[PDB]
Amino acid sequence: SYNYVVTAQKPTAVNGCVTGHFTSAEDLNLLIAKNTRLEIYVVTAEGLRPVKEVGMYGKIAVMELFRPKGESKDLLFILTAKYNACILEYKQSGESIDIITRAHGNVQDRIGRPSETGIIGIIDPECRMIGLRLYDGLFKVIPLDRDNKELKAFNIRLEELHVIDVKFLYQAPTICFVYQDPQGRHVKTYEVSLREKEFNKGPWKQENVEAEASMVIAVPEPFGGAIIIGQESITYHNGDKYLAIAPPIIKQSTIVCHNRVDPNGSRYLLGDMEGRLFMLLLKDLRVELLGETSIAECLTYLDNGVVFVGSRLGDSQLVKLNVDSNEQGSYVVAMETFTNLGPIVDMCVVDLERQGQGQLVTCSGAFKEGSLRIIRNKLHIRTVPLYESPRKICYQEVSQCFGVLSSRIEVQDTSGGTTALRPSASTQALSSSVSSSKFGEEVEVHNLLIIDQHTFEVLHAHQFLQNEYALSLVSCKLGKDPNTYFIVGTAMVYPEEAEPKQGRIVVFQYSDGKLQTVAEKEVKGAVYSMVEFNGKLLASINSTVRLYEWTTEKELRTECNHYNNIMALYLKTKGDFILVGDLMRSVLLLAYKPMEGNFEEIARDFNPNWMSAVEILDDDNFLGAENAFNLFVCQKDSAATTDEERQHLQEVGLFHLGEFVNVFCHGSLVMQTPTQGSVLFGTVNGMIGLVTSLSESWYNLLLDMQNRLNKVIKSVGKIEHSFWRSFHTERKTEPATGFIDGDLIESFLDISRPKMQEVVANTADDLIKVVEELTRIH
Amino acid sequence: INFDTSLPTSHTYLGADMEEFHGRTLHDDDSCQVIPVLPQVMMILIPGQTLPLQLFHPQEVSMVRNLIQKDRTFAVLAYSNVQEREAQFGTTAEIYAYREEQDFGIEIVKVKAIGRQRFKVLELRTQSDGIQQAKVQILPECVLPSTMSAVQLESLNKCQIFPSYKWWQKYQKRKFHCANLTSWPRWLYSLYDAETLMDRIKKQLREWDENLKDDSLPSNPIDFSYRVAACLPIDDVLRIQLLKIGSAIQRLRCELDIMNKCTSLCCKQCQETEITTKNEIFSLSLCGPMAAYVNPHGYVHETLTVYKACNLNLIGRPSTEHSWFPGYAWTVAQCKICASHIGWKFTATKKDMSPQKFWGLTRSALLPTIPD
Amino acid sequence: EFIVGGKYKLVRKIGSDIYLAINITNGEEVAVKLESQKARHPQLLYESKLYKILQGGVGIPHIRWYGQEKDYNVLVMDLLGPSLEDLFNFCSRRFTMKTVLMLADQMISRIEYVHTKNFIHRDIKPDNFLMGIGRHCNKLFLIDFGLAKKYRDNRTRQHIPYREDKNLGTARYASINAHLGIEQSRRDDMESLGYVLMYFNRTSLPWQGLKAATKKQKYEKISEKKMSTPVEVLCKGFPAEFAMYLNYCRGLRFEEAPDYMYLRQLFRILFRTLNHQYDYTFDWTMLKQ
Ligand SMILES: O=C1CC[C@H](N2Cc3cc(Nc4noc5ccccc45)ccc3C2=O)C(=O)N1
Ligand SMILES: [Zn+2]
Repeated sequence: SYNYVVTAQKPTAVNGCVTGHFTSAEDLNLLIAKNTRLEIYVVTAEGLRPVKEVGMYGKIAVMELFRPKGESKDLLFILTAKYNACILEYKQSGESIDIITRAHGNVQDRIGRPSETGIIGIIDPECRMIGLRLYDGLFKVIPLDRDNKELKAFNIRLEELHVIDVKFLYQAPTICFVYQDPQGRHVKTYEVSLREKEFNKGPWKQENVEAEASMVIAVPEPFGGAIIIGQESITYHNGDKYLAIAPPIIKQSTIVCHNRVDPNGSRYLLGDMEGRLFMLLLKDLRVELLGETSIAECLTYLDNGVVFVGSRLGDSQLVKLNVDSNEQGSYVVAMETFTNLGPIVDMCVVDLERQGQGQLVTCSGAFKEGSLRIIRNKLHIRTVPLYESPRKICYQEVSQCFGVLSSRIEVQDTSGGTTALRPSASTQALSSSVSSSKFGEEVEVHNLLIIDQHTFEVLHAHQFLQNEYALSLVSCKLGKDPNTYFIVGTAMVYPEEAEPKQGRIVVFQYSDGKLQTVAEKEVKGAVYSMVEFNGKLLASINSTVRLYEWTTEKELRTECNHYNNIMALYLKTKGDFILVGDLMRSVLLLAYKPMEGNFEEIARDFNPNWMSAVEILDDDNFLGAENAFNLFVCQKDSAATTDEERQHLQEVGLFHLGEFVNVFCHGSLVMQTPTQGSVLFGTVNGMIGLVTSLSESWYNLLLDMQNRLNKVIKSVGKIEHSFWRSFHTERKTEPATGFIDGDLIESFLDISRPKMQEVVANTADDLIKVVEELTRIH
Repeated sequence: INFDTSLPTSHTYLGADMEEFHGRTLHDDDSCQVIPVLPQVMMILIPGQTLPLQLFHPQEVSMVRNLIQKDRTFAVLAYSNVQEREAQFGTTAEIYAYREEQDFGIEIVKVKAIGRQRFKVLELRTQSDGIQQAKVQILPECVLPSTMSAVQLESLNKCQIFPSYKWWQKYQKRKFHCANLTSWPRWLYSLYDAETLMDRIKKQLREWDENLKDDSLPSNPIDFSYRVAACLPIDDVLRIQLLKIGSAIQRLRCELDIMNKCTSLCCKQCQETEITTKNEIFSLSLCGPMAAYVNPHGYVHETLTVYKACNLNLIGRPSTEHSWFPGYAWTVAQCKICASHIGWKFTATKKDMSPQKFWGLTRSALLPTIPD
Repeated sequence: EFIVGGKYKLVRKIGSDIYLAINITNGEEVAVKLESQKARHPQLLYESKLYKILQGGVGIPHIRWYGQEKDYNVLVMDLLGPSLEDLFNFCSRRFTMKTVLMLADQMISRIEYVHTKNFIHRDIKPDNFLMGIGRHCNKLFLIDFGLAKKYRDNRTRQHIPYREDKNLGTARYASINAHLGIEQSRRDDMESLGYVLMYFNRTSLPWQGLKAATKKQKYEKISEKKMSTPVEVLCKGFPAEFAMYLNYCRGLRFEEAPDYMYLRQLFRILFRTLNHQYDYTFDWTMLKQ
């Protein structure tokens, strides 16, 4: 137990961005939220000026600027995922910058169901109140006063239980929103009485709106009212006034972000799930297609035709609009590009160049933002665009290439068939091949790409069967065969069937630029995983764990089966040990009995929580990722005196990571010590972290050092470090065990020398040596 | 079809209306408690289940009396072996209806209990009077948030709120749109979705009962999962396993697996003699196809209703007493090879009734089977 | 309150000692024969032993439980229907020729089955032949094995020795030789069945109303009254086959197996001659129509 987890690459995905006057009443700022990270920029004529980067002990779930009466500059409100709320202020004196906490408190209710449309944080136009929709059926109101430094709040009962989107309107604080019910979807308004502590009748009647309304936009004065955006229509409701428009330009994809260009609300920026960028421009309403950006999580117009595009799925942009200059058309031009490794849905470590220092190659992003990334030690990233989604990646040293499964979307034809939406790596290979087979609706096409390790070109692309879904990829040698192979385990997926009744395990080989199907074995279910097991292939088909032998006939022969209680989503293996998993944390340990030719369950541990990945740390430890962004370690005791203890795995590590892991990976990025082992992981925000083991001595020492550091280090939002790292689900919250926050230990090198002395008060230079040694692990 | 599904759940056959309580008792989750055990009860009581009872021995009558004055709750042990007197799990039963009667001079008490809370047996102790009290640990009920709510793009949170085959395809593509960020597909996240699992189970219940899904069936997965668990004609070693499950997602999932793998129901003593198949199962009671009933002398039978049985020989002639399904008669039915009792045949009494013949099979005499 | 075997509450006495009982687990009705421990004439343990041997042949009732309860020995067994003597009384002491011939067939086979399992019944009388209940309401059961004796060894098939000087039972249907104190064998069951048939054919027998003070005196008239009456006289005015049957049985040697196929054929052919069908419509079935 007693492990050490440390960030190797901070989160790169952008889950929110705002513009305002935060560092000065005169500066124009761009505030970007990357999960636990808050980035502050000054908007210059040239570009963006980095000013201050803070870390928070929480997942920023809200981030909004507001300027109440009497304040010289904007203030920033933040609500973390664990419901820490706060108001922050920018103070600089000469060279010293500090983010001071003006008010803070936790707004969580002891009883409540999380809402379906998510948290929603909104602030009144007159800075009278902050509205939160955290739970279904309630509207929480925090009143904006100077004497509310604790951020106390009261709930108002909300009869409309399925609320989609809500904004404060531009005489009394009025909310306009959209609800869903058997009658349909409607738009309604309420005044909010701080004194009455309830809702009152809103300014204008409930109107019945489009059955796909998903977004509310509060138009400022002089227009006033609200804009409700759906899949087909964009309507404008201001009390009595109506102006509905149903442009065909938007019918192709749903609009998911908006931004007010002009302070009087004249023109708005619209962005859809597919990267299109629109302009919305009260007697008449109209739309204009400006161009193509990354898939936007958030848009923010800066000044002089420049816009910031934050991308959760892809890369973040600064783009220049040319809305004016009416000689040429409206066209988007990319000024700057900012690396976003997320989402990392798979990766591997390869010693490409130095033959001692490992390099990280990931599958990252989704849809047109799909790419590879090669990361090497300030990190260095090289982006191989794929214009489709990569799903698994493995390396094959013998053929000096990478095998990557991927998937692309094609639309059903009038002629009978499907047509791709754009060129993409599987359709622009130099060599292609298709498997032998036996309306406008999206269809998913899965391929095995073959990729040069040096150039990263798509040498070969093999397309799979219709409705075949590629699940598992392996590169390995089998049996007495000197050849190395790419093996893909698949699943047949039809919409009428609910569980996979057919699947394949396909043995390809890459020789002389030619990919050939060596062998194909059809199985009666989904091959969720495969692993090379001591010269045999261990394949999980639904709830079966099967072992295959590679005959001299170049065929896969079944040696044994083992039917489990659980579907074998996760497989891993160390030695003759096997770790079987499923989506619900159900852990299993098996051992192959070579003298009997069968498997023998060693231990298990069933604790229902959604599990995203598992990995074998040592013969005795297993590292996982589980619901609400946590990490855990389970342990085996083969020495125990009772057979009930020896078949039981004890929960020995609990840590609130703050990230959603998708893959664990044994390896290092440094030149190949108080640490033992190295597990690299990648997450949905693109974070890369490092997990390594300690000694009881080194654990206890750092543990004391954490508490001290917590007494000295000033948390933005005054969020406690123990609370943040505490293992979290909606049902239970337990303090973190067995894990050293290496991000907190390493922050010692950044604290002031007087503060360093305070911590070391049992020599501060003796501690700097320890921390610097610990920075040498990534 | 032409007989009131409500008559069997009323348990009118027991007699006049009993005294009913409205209160409820629930020990806080995980709390150690000692609760007494009714000596002759052998059932493995699922929560949310009505257990009829008729108690005759004086030690039993005294024990119910104390309970009707205290928290009203007794412990029903799930036995690995009865003669072993060994149990690892069990369920709390709260008495919610009673009636005392002095018959032929001897005091008699009739009770309707309901299963409340799963527990783990910590210690069993038989006292100097012969009645045994149970050290027990109340096993909590596991509720999980949605699978991908964590990986939800806050901007993409809109997909979540959603508007039959075309509808479930849009439900899967919207509620599980954020599976694009994770390593597993959207359709695998639907293999762990309570509302998707339940809608698959409702498709099997409608095959058994013509009743509309909307009202009869509970919305809550925990209440839904336990209602289904109660009406599965499985064997006790399976039911003890099913009881051990804390997550509805897994309980609903092991329930669908049982309903699809096991299609044959064979005599438990022969293991190989086939009695009926899931195609014949049908609900003639509101509580479902299978309910719990009490015989005049106190024996309690979990009685699954089927239209057709085979390899059964009838013994005797129809009788109309204690007709758990009133308006019907019964003829004791034995297995043709081993002559063990399998259940009863119900034969109508007025020609207008439908079904005119049906069968009632006692769970403890069956064995669920996987063909081939 | 008498519950036998843990499950059988005795509702009432349906014979005397045969008792209706009800199984308290299911509700199945069974028959319970109660015999006192330290009774004068114990047979229940014997019967429980024979029923284990005879288990499996058609018309032989299934045993549920034997054991002790309170002062008694208990035999719990299938509940059957009326006896042939009961059904004779239902029909006002008169069977048609069809009902005799149909009953002749099952009666011959029942006695044959017992003969195969190496025993003679020695109590062949209408009181011990019973119809079943429900699914078995046309099936005839031969019951009451208290008087059943082994006649040959199971493996070597060696017959029991010829004796004289034994005590006869129900004189009415005994054989000629069994009155004469000669030891009984399979032939004497057959000859017995034949008197039972003729007693259906004529409302009475030539030796039925012979009264005398003591039982020894009751038997003596009947035994020599039978010896006085020819088989031709006894069967006169009835089909020749009945006389042929009785001539056959009394024609048997001690050890000699009866030809059951021939005895069943005599009545089966006669049944065919009389243009009858074996439709299990007996006289009593008509009275219930
Ligand atoms: O629908 C059904 C199927 C059948 C099932 N029954 C009915 C029943 C009756 C019974 N009666 C008697 N036992 O002793 C008696 C002495 C005198 C008079 C009556 C009795 C014993 C057991 C059962 C039993 O198991 C049931 O309760 N409901
Ligand atoms: Zn059987």
